[PDB]
Amino acid sequence: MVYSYTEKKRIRKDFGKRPQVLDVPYLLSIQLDSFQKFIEQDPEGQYGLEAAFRSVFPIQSYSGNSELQYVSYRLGEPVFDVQECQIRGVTYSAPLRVKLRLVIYEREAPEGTVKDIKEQEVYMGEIPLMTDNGTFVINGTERVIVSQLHRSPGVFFDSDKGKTHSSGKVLYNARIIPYRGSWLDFEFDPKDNLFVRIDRRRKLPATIILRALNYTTEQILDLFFEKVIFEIRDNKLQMELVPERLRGETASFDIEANGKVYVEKGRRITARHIRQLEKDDVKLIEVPVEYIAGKVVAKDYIDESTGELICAANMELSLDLLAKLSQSGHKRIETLFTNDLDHGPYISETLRVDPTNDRLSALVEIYRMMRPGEPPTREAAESLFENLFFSEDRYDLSAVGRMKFNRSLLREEIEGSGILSKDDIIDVMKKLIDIRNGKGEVDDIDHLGNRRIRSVGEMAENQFRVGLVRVERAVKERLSLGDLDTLMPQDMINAKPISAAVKEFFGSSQLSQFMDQNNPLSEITHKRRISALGPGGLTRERAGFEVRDVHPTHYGRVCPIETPEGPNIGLINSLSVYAQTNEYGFLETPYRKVTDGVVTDEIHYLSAIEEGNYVIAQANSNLDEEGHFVEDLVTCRSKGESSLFSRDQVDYMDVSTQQVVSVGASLIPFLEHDDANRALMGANMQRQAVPTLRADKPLVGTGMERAVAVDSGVTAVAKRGGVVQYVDASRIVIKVNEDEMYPGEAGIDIYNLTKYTRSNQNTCINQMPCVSLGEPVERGDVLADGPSTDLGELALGQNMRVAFMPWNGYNFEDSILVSERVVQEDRFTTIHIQELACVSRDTKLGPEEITADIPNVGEAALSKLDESGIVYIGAEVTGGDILVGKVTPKGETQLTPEEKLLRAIFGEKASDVKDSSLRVPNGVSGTVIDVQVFTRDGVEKDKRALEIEEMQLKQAKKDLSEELQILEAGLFSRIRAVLVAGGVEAEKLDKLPRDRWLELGLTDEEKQNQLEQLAEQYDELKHEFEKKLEAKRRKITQGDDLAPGVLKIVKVYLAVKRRIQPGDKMAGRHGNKGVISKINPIEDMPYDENGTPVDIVLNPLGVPSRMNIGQILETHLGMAAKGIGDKINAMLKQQQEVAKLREFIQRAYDLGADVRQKVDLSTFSDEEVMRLAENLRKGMPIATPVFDGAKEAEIKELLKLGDLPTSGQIRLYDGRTGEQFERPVTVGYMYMLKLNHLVDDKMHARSTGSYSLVTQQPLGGKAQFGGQRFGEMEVWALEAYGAAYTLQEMLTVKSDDVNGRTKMYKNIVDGNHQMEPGMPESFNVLLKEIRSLGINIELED
Amino acid sequence: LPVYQGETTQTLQDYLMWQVELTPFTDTDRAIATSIVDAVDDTGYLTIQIEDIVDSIGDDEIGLEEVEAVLKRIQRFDPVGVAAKDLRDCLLIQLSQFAKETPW
Amino acid sequence: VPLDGGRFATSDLNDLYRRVINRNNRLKRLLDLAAPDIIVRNEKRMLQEAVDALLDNGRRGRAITGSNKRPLKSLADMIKGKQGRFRQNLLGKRVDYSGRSVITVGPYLRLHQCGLPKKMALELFKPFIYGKLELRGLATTIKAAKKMVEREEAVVWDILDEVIREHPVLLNRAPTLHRLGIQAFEPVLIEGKAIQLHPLVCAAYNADFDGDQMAVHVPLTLEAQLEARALMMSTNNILSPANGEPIIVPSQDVVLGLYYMTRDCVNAKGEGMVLTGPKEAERLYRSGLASLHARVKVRITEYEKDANGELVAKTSLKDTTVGRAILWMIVPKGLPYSIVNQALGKKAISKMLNTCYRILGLKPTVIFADQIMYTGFAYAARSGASVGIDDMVIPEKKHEIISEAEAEVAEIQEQFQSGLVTAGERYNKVIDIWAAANDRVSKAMMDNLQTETVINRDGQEEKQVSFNSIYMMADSGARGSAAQIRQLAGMRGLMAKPDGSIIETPITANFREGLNVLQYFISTHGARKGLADTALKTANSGYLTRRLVDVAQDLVVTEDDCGTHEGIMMTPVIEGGDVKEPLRDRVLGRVTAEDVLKPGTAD
Repeated sequence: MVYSYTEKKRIRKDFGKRPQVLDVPYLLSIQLDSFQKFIEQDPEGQYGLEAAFRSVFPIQSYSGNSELQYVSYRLGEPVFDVQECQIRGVTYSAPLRVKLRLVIYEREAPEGTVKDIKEQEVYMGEIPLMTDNGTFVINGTERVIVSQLHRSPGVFFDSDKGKTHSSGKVLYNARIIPYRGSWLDFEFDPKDNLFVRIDRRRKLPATIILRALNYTTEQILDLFFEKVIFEIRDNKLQMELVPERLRGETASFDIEANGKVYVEKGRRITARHIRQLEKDDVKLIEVPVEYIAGKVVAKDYIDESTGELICAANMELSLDLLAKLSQSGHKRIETLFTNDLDHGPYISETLRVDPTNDRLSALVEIYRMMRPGEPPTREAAESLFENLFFSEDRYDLSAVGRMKFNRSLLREEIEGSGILSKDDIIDVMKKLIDIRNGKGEVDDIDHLGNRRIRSVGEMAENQFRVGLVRVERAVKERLSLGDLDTLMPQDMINAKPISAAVKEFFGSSQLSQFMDQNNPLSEITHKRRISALGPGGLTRERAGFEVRDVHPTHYGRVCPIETPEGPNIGLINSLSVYAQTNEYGFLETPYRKVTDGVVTDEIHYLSAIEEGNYVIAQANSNLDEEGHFVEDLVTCRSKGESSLFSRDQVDYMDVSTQQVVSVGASLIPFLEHDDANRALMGANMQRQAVPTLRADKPLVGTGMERAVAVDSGVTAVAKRGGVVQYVDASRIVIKVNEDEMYPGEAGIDIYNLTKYTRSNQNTCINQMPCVSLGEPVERGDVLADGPSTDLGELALGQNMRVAFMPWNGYNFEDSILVSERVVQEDRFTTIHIQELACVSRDTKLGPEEITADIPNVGEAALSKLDESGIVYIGAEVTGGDILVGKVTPKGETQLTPEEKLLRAIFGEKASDVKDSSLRVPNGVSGTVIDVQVFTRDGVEKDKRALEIEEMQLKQAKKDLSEELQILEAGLFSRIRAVLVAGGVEAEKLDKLPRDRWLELGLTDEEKQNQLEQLAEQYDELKHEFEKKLEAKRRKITQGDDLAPGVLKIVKVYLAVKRRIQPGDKMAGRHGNKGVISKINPIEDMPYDENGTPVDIVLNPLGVPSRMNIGQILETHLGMAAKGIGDKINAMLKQQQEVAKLREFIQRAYDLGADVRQKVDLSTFSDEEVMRLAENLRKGMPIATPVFDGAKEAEIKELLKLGDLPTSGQIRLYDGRTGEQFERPVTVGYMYMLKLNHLVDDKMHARSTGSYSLVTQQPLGGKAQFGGQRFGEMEVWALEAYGAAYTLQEMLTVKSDDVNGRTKMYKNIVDGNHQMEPGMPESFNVLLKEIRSLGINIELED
Repeated sequence: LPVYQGETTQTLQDYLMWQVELTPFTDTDRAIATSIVDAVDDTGYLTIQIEDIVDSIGDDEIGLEEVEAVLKRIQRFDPVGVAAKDLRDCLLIQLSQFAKETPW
Repeated sequence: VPLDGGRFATSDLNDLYRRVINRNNRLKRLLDLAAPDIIVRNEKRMLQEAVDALLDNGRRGRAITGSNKRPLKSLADMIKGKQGRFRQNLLGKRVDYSGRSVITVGPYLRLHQCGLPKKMALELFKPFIYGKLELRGLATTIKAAKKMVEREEAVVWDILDEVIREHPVLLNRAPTLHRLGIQAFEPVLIEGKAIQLHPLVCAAYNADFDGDQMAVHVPLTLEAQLEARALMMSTNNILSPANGEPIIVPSQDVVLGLYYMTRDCVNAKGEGMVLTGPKEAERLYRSGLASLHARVKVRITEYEKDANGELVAKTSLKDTTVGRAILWMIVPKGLPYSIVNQALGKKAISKMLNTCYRILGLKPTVIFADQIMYTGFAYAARSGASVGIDDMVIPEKKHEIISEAEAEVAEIQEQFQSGLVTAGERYNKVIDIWAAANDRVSKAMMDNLQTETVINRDGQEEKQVSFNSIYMMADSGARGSAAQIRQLAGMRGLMAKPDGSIIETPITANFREGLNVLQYFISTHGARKGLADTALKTANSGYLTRRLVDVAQDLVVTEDDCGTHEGIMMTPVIEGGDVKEPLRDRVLGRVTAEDVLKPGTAD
């Protein structure tokens, strides 16, 4: 039951095959949940400031027996209204006030608290609220706090093999990226030796860490290597071996297997040999002493008599030393294995490569690298080592980092400490060496299981923590210095650093970005992007290409074509339709479990690590009514290489075709034949819209723009209101229903729309209302309408009819040829508003004053100016006349006989001030729509200014008066009703209020009591109303804070309106562009059989080249819709039967494949049909999925039903000579939209432009009639011309030459036709810079 | 940087010189006009008298009449009432620039 | 460079210099009192350090700034770096008469023209406008001219046009891939907000007239005018000075029409109609004829310059096509009307062009090409040339070819399951099977859209050149090729490469069938790749290029003759199967040494 009342006005034809299950989410969950939690008070300090304060809170004095505690923290409700801040210029920020607890404890008492200041709270700054539309309001502008998506903290088993090796070797590195601290590395060198790296410095010994980590070489080897017993007693030379343990080596000799020699001498190791050897028990079998010589001593043994250091550890056995050991030390000694077939020590080598053998010496080299000098004193190195990684307040990597490493360790738990632990790095090296010898799969970079998109909420939590440390130290310093005080916990309380840091990291950065309000899509997406740029991810856009691939786990994560035209492409990844976020920092995507083939309705949000696990299909499929599968063999994705999967294979089902795309494309029209080249080209032309004069609804889109509007937030949704009262050219008032009414509230909605308001990048963005009156509205319904959309559709555009056919040189490839009609038809006009201002600046030479009394000025210039200088609101602008009329006071004149005679003659001026006035920008003209001004407190001029004050007050006053009247009615009625049944005829209580005869005594008991109570409440309301009135009126003249410089800061705003012109840039959703360059009159537009002067003729010589099969697929549809409207339109023009157009409607909706249920004549009452048609005013709206859209047979079907060429062929008559020509073409009415790069945003010229003060170089680019800078490839080409005179003028005539430009202009006037080069001055500048450097620079003759 | 915007300006007197360059003038005429420009006030009145200018020219051929003729040829070029020379005839030249069609 | 209204902030422009002066003064105060060694040495060390930082901060130490950890740029950091006085300062400066220009497309106004928009004008012409006005005495005063301009008389429009007549300007495109992009051409005043160019130098400026720009160049000196009109003039920029190859040739839909003119399905109305020629315009222009005409006889008076410097006409009675006779009226005298005897294709268009340019002469050939453009610009509409869904018709053999390739794949899989076929053997064989089935289906579709048509005649079967627009496109040769149609017509192809490896499942559908979800997601890797390819490779390309241009900055010829026989030989590269190229171009314009002789001995 599509009640869809606001959509009952106009709906789109659907053909959406697969049925909806879970619709779009709030489409804004992202920039909402995080900041919501950021200012959410939780039971456990687990996120936000709840933990962040819990970090750096308690400061214990320097044994001052003094520690600091706190109770709770508060962030305020507003200072000014959102629009109010928009008006004044203020940052929407709210204070943070935290109760503090400062206790003085008496000495010689164990924490024996003696005195407390557990009563002094600190407002630690004014914090900013994330907006209802998730925006910023700081210092004014509209901004987007773009997040980052970056590498997660944990164990990264780096490869770094191949080309960087430059040695024909595959390397095996080990990368750990902590969230805080430097990095600890266990690198590996070309010498089969590991290398220690930290913070990108010179190599450190691999063994350096372990010995510095109180690990003996004996302990290091006993852990690192496994030692055979090798018990050779009485010179047996026999060792205990397991063929399972070590195998795979050919038996050289002396190979006897518990008596019988199973392995012949010189016999290769066989699996049968190993199996037979394992079959029988093997004791210590005699082995050649040659096996001893290579054997490296495991343990360090000393002689039984002498504790000699003979047979040092990590040393291969020597037969002479073997005899010495077997005679002196013992008979059994630990030896080494290092099965080079399957293992490799790589550790004894670096242990031998280890220069420091003691923990002190090892810890000393660490500082020697860290501090090149300043040798420690055996405490400084120790302290640096312990606080470096064994510290909790210095590295504290991450708890998700803890989970990350623990999973990377397959640790059953995942919650660890951010601090370092020995078993960690030990197993870390174990794994690195293992994979080097081969034990598991190395990690993957561009794959998705390893990254996160770093939000905003914890970013601010972090910035706050960063500040919190910065002041905690000075807190300790003051607690140490002059601690003999019981003062408030405000002694060092300076929140100025806190505010500064929070703002800067937010405000002046690249982390956020000034939000633009181009078309609804600009915000529909620029709140929805993921990129690594910033502090994180890819520190440069350079230095990375591999992750810029199409990543395999990444599908329903980033958008499919959404990446810029240039250097930040491939990496600016656009969140998806099914976007969620992981438990940690990542993002999942909901997924219907294909349970036993049956598709569970349950959607499971799925991300990369999980994504490669179960069995996952594609949706472009039928499913049975039982949920059974259409085909038994279904192509399905299992691990990034999809393939046919059994009906018992696929484990899940996704949501819907929206799985693959975000919306940032999904508002792409019918790409089922669009080229990918066309695809990304098209979307990155899709957002370029700005509104036009009239909104006209797209005829064939995708179907979601209504929903986009539902979050696009530019109109008024109707929260909790029942009946619309007052709608006016800037007001909408609606009175709520009682069932939904919460008592004690007025129960009516007054919503205001901003007309004529420049937007974020200075558009026309006007929310304009919907209904007229006497209308019922449901909850959340849109009634306003911000720009470039109509009656509920995010349409950057509107249907203009067009035809595809080459013609007469206007259609080479890429011209868009529309005829004169739209120029008359206004279809897509422009309206844009840039801002303006003025300043006062009470000076040392004197305050400049806004009086329009510019000396030596013309009245007409002053004529538009009023007494303030504030020109009367509403005038046109053309040229550069002065808008704000200020004058700069100067120093006074002496007796000054010349000036004395002057002031005697004219007087009143004495040149005391100079015309110091503000004017309209050059070449930029128009008329105003509204204005602004900022008077700092301390001046009360208010010249034309009090007018705005008063008008504002009038608005607000009428506003408050409304509720006043309404509740007053409620009460007066309650009274006259109380006077009812008292014999009191309403003739009297109507005759006057009279306090209802001041309780005449009708019951005189409770009526007396009730009357007393009622008069009481009445006066109570009177006072409350007046009180709110007074507070508001105070806010009216409340006054703004200007900088110390300018006394008052008046801000101006105007308008400029544009139509498409010769030279224009329109485009269509099939991504084809056009330079609009020849608008013919109405005649030459090609004439049909009915002659209808068709509108837009394009080149057709490309439909293949970039795959414009979709453009014509539309065009067929577009002609069809114009026709469908034509039929219904004639039907109404006849004023035919109601059920007539009704059957027309039901039939038109009824043809084709089965998608979704819409039906009239049972729901819409007849006028709902009557209007439903009356709106059906040029074509039935129609919507298709991109990847479940309509089939072509449907198009062929539709084209007959309204008598149209299903072929689309139809003749025409030529526009100039009119012979019907061959090629019965196809035409359509495919919507167009306009991008920024305006024709009026282009052209510029100047013949005498500003040669600089510095280098007498050009002013710049049209900046003050500035100009271009020539091109070097071109100039070399010019050398190819040998255009010597051209070069001569280009560097002498066309350089900085004052002495040359002057003579040149003189001759150019004089018709002399010569140029005087002289000598370049930039030459002189460089020659100085040489003489500035250590160079005598001169030129001989 | 060391230069930032680095844009020069007219400062009026050089704007007067810009017109003088396009105006036809002789070497002595250019010297007298330039000297007249040298001692020029912000208000646009002549700082030194015609006699002081004649002394500054230091040419016996340069006389008060030649100085006056040079000043007058440059008196109303840009703007009207430049080099006012004890302003009084300056407002006179300004009104003279206006047409006599204006009443009173 | 003052910032706030208050403080100048020559940071390190003097902050280094000022710190230097300050420490210098402090020293002049201190060591003159027999300075303590620790203090004096530390101070002098700081002095050397700071002076170095002012000259080279980056070598040792650091010269970081207030609130900015970034160091200070020393005196030569105003000499070294990308943005120095050694920034693009061998002539890379901001200029005077140009800027950021939008473009239009010149249906009219042949190459001897250039469409200059009037809006940008006269802010150019202003110095010249004033010069003209004073020469005309239209304002005896410069301020009079300044206001009369601020008045904007239309007599100014007249004066500007009169100047705009005999004064061309120069035009250019930016990322100057050549000396070929920039044009000097006959500027003309026009009304709007874009400048129009003839469909000619569309190659020269080398962009494509969508959201883009061109440039305005004011040849101030008369020598500049003469040179550009003689050098920067595109009136000669035909042959690729490198390739020798005529860059200038209509290759857009003007060709499509040129083809549509000379064709014949089987035999059009009165195909036996025959004439002498001047009235063919009357007949086909009146009725009774189509460009679809066959066997129309025509008395043709071809001329050959067989006489030395003299052309002799020669009248034949050749049978030709309707548009053939037409464009025969277009051509000048020399070419055999056998030049008109063609199916008249793109390469042929170029070819006739070449034959002429070798044959006649420069103004002649240019005028010929120009009117060629003119005639095409007429015909394409006189064609128009619809497009539509059905011109995509898939040959039916696709379904069976798919079934067969699937059978082959299933056989390979079952063999691998039996263990007889190795998985890699299965892969290579399956790749072969898929490639073969792809070739088969490709042939099937191509036949479906090759020159394949049944038409009415006496025999009732005249399989002729068909009439689908796309196949005609691949044929005559304007925009696309067979590969384009096939992907839109045959399956998507293998295209199986996430990065380099061959994905087993091939993308099997055409633009006719749409695609699949996994299909599109597959299609994205190579697309973003290729875009990024143009992206990053432009970089190394330009780097090498500048490397070269520097490496060739001084190259010139200063001598005419060397008087030397030394050299290397020019011989064919009969390389691989044969000669990749004949040894014809490599010495086409050659001057062999004294070593040239006939194959005969002493010959």
